[PDB]
Amino acid sequence: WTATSGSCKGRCFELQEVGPPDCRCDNLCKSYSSCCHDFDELCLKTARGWECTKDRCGEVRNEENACHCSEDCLSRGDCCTNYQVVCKGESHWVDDDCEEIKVPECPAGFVRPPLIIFSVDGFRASYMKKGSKVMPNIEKLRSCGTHAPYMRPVYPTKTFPNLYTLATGLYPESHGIVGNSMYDPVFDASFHLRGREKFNHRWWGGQPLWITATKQGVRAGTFFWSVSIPHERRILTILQWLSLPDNERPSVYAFYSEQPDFSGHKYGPFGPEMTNPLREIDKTVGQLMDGLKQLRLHRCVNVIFVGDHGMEDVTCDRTEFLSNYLTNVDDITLVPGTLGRIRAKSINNSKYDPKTIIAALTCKKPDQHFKPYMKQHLPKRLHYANNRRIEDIHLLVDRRWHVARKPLDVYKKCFFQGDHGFDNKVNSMQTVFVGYGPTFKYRTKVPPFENIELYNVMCDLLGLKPAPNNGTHGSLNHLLRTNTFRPTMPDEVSRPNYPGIMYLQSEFDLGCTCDDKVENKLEELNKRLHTKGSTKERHLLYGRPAVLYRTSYDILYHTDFESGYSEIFLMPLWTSYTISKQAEVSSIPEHLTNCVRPDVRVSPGFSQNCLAYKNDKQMSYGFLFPPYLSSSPEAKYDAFLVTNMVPMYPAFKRVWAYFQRVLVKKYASERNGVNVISGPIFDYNYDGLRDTEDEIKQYVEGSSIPVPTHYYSIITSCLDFTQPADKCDGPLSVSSFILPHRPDNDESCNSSEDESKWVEELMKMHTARVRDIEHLTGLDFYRKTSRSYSEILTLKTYLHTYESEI
Ligand SMILES: *[C@@H]1O[C@H](CO)[C@@H](O[C@@H]2O[C@H](CO)[C@@H](O[C@@H]3O[C@H](CO[C@H]4O[C@H](CO)[C@@H](O)[C@H](O[C@H]5O[C@H](CO)[C@@H](O)[C@H](O)[C@@H]5O[C@H]5O[C@H](CO)[C@@H](O)[C@H](O)[C@@H]5O)[C@@H]4O)[C@@H](O)[C@H](O[C@H]4O[C@H](CO)[C@@H](O)[C@H](O)[C@@H]4O[C@H]4O[C@H](CO)[C@@H](O)[C@H](O)[C@@H]4O)[C@@H]3O)[C@H](O)[C@H]2NC(C)=O)[C@H](O)[C@H]1NC(C)=O
Ligand SMILES: O=C(OCc1ccc(OC(F)(F)F)cc1)N1C[C@@H]2CN(C(=O)[C@@H]3CCc4[nH]nnc4C3)C[C@H]2C1
Ligand SMILES: [Ca+2]
Ligand SMILES: [Cl-]
Ligand code: NA
Ligand code: NA
Ligand SMILES: [Zn+2]
Repeated sequence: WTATSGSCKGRCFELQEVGPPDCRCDNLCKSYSSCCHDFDELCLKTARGWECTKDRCGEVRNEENACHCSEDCLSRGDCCTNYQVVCKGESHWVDDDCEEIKVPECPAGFVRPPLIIFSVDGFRASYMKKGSKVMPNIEKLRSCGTHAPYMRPVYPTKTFPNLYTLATGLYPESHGIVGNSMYDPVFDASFHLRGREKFNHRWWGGQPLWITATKQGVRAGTFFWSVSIPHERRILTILQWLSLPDNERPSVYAFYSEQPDFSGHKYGPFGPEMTNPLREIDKTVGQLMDGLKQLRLHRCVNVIFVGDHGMEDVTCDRTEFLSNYLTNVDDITLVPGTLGRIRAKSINNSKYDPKTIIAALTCKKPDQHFKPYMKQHLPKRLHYANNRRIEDIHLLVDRRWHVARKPLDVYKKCFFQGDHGFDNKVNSMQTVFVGYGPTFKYRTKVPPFENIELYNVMCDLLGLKPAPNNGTHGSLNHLLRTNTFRPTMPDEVSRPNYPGIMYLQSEFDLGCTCDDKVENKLEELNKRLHTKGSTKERHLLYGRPAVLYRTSYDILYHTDFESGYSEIFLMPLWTSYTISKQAEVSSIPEHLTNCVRPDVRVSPGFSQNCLAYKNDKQMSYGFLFPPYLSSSPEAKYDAFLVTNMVPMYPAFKRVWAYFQRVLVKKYASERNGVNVISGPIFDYNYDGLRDTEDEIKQYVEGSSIPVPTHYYSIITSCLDFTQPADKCDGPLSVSSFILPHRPDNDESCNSSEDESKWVEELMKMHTARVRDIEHLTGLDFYRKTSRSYSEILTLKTYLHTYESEI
């Protein structure tokens, strides 16, 4: 109960919340039905509207008015935003030339430039260009400030997961808001867009910007705004707050608009009805900037204009129904729409089996517009598994489509023409970023980046130490005039061994065989040099990766490749090699088909053996450096060493062989040479982090050879492709992947066809950031370049999406 007998007089939009004194006056009391009786009268005044008029100029103060045009309004800080324009002959901010803001120009007593985050729901990246004619204030922020062509949201591309990612720098799986609708089995509680439960503190993990600020002595305005408070009032409140005394004034503020998302849902992303919402948003930005200009704060405040996600065309007729696939449809619960999450309707149902469900949903229709996954098999780049609120069974839905449980759910819930929530690499889901102010750069375009990076930057903008998060701090230094964060490269934890020839052939009883025993001082001194590392400068272009955890490993040198070989995991952690544009593909000779050779630098006890592979009817083996790309017939023997071998399912060998035999050479030709680092990944607990030895759930039968969950490759070349990969003077170009190591190709519906028809599509889906691979391997790449460390960090966060231009 709320005894709302108290008063909001002098308390409107109070920053500090109240419990004991019964009545509340903050922009959140509406959501609790706990506002003072006089809240509306005192705090939501509307009289005379939102703009000054010529006749209102100089008027006597009338406290009933929504905003003021009297002479005293400026010092009081409550003028209508157009006051100086209408009454004092000033120009609107949008009509002023832009001028570089080299330094904050703030009133006396401002300790730091304030930050205002202007966030817009459903603001698709392409609106910046397509709506540019009707959005002059936003176009000025964009062209005069720092802007990306687009910003990548997190999956799912829903409002709460994204806004809370912006606030925390965390993947949804870590912050816990993994959808707009959620069931937590530990609390036995449901989170819904509508209602009370979403306000419970237990849903919201990590440390959002406002708590980071408060704990470090920096005051914050409220982030959440009640839906019925009009945008003009939201603006005027922020402007009022900015006029508070030094000791009370917040340094960080948030505005939120329900538009253009609200209209996009009803009309689609480019419905003709979409022009007006874009116009209204721009008008709100104008009121803010005019308002700042009035307060002499328009060259003081840093302003971020940011979206949560974009918007796609989706209509009722484009719905797949699980009732068309399952006979058991009433035994499951589905979280429906632009993603699917399935669990058992009842945890008492012993007959429920996720395996039969997955099978019944796999490639059953010609043009199936969703694909089923166990969550740990979803593309690693989505970081969407490590939370008990994410159901084991997930459906990735094609863009433009919906999944539902049965037709009644869709016609007894066509209204909507737009939706969002799809895979975060989908172009229509891309959103916006503009930064404008003394701390951002002037007239600067930056490459697209992910929204997980912004928390760190907002901390930099406010002088805060960020809480631990999923951004890569420093990777956005190129957005900033000053306040850059300059990290040091992490220290290597394990130094490598450099073994020479220590074992005789006969010491190895591995059950391996090779027709290699066919016999010169010219080329024998030459091969010893290669084994000492004489070609290493060619195949290790960016220095060796640092191992950031305690382990035992060897560096192994060869003519065509170098590797860091793990004595603990009995395989390389990484294998590095350069393939030039002129390089040639050769076949595996007949006498070498099933050849595996003991490596005389590495003990039998730290080697794989062929007998385990023979015994394991499910498991076969592949090579990290591809024999097909050896530089000569003599060098090819190196690719058959037991230390270059890794466990592979025959189904995965089809993918891997096509990558190695076909695609590497294709990249080398397209990119003017490529450097490749490949290796295994072990993530059995699907937390996105390197497993320790005691977390491994599968070994090659009868052995201690651990089975990877994934294979990565990092493919680097010169950004200026007129320069060969191995002779590059400037910035680099990278694409990488994390392929799931699976015993079937059920993921690829076209897989009974030639690899040329399905493998590259699989790899595109499993595209990855170098940073994703770092977390997963405990390695740190690009240690020795001539490039700035921040530039390298940006490169490590790059994701090659394979979407056409936005
Ligand atoms: C993205 O960035 C984030 C942030 O950096 C990374 O997440 C971190 O990963 C760390 C490494 O795994 C993890 O560290 C653990 O912390 C445990 C204590 O955690 C609590 O306290 C912190 C600090 O305030 C808080 O942040 C946590 O909040 C989590 O949990 C609450 C629920 O209570 C959620 O509301 C919240 O959203 C968040 O959940 C997320 O993380 C947890 C895991 O912590 C997941 O379960 C959730 O699904 C969700 O993803 C907590 O309130 C601490 O107990 C751990 O220590 C164990 O393991 C170490 C290994 O070194 C071992 O030495 C210890 O002995 C201990 O083991 C003991 O417990 C085991 C399990 O109970 C048991 O099996 C053993 O036998 C032992 O008895 C560990 O140090 C850190 O918590 C999170 N932080 C966050 C915010 O998520 C993330 O890795 C990044 N992602 C990528 C891909 O890079
Ligand atoms: O005012 C706000 O957000 C400020 C902010 C800015 C930047 C942020 O990020 C950063 F901190 F980084 F700046 C975070 C928050 N919000 C965001 C909420 C999303 N929302 C909803 O989704 C409704 C839920 C109740 C409901 N019932 N039926 N339909 C709904 C939909 C209500 C909005 C009010
Ligand atoms: Ca792991
Ligand atoms: Cl959801
Ligand atoms: Na086998
Ligand atoms: Na298939
Ligand atoms: Zn929406």
